[PDB]
Amino acid sequence: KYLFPKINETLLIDIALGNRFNWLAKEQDYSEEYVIMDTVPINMDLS
Amino acid sequence: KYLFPKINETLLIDIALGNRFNWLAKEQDFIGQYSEEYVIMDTVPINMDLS
Repeated sequence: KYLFPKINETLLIDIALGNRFNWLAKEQDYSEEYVIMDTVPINMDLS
Repeated sequence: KYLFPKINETLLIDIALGNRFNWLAKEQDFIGQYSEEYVIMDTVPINMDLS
């Protein structure tokens, strides 16, 4: 009835976690970009 | 606030203790139950009177 209670193991259950998107990893150091509007060809009415 | 109290060691201090009389330790063989000893009383002489 007089001993201190003897602890013996802690563990820290731990797992890492993921992304499922890390093949989009683009590094760098407003930003914009652009595209061309279509120009369909034409009837050569040479008159 | 959520961990068990870890103790690290215990000691058990203990020292053996003597008797200071072990040169008196005579040894029997554990047979019989009575021992006995006896001396003779002293008896001084007398003057011898021939009457």
